[PDB]
Amino acid sequence: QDFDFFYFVQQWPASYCDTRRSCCYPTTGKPDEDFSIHGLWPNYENGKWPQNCDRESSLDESEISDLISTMEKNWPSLACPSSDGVRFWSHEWLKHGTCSALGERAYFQAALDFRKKSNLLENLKNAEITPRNGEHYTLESIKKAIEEGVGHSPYIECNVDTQGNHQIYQVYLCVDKTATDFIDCPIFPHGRGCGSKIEFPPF
Ligand SMILES: Nc1ncnc2c1ncn2[C@@H]1O[C@H](COP(=O)(O)O)[C@@H](O)[C@H]1O
Ligand SMILES: Nc1ncnc2c1ncn2[C@@H]1O[C@H](COP(=O)(O)O)[C@@H](O)[C@H]1O
Repeated sequence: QDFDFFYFVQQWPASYCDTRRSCCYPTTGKPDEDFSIHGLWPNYENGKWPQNCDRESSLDESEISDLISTMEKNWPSLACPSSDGVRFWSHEWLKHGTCSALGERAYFQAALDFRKKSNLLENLKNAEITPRNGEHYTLESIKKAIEEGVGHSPYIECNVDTQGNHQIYQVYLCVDKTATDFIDCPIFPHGRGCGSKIEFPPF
C-alpha cells in the first residue's frame, strides 16, 4: 500500500531483437521503429518495490478495448512465440499495475501518455542522434538530448548485440506517485551504467 514514485521504462525494440535472445514480432506485424513501453513500475526510494498487489485482479480487456490497437504498436511483446501482447500486458498489470493505485484503464493510458510526452525518438533526432550500426554515439549526447525534451535526466540501460557492441536498450524516467508529471529520479536503477560510446541500432 502506497509507494514513492514510478519508473517509466521504455525500450528500443531493435536492441531486444539483435541479441542472442529469441525475438518474435507481434501477431500485428513488425513494430514501429520507435521506442516502446516496457512498463510503469511503482517503486520505493530505498530501491525496493511493491509487486503482485492483487493476485486476484486479472486483466479486463474490455476496460482498455479502444486502447488495444495503440498498445499493440506502442507496447508490443517481442517474446516468442509471436503473441498479441495481451499476455505481456496482463503480466505488467498484475505485477505492477495492481500496485499503482490506478484503475486498469488509467494505468495503461498513463503509460501511453508518458511515452508520447517523453517523445524520445524525436528528441534524439533533434540532436542528430539517429539509428545506425556501431557504437557511434556518446552516452552524454544521448542523455542531454533526452533531458532537453523532457526536462529531467533519464537513466540509460545498455545491453550487447551479437556483434559485441554496447547499445542503448532501455530508458528510465521517473513519474510522480500520482502519475501526473515526470520528476527527477530520487534514485537510479541498480545495474551497471553504459559505456562512453554506444550503438543506436536500426531494425
Ligand atoms: N520497480 C522496479 N525497479 C527496478 N527494477 C525492477 C522493478 N520492477 C522490476 N524490476 C526488474 O527489471 C525487470 C522488469 O521485469 P518486469 O517486472 O517483468 O517488467 C525484471 O528483470 C526485474 O528484476
Ligand atoms: N519487448 C518485450 N516483449 C516481451 N517480453 C519482454 C520485452 N522486453 C522484455 N521482456 C522480457 O521481460 C524480462 C525483463 O528482463 P530484461 O531482459 O532485463 O528487460 C526478460 O525475461 C525479457 O525476455
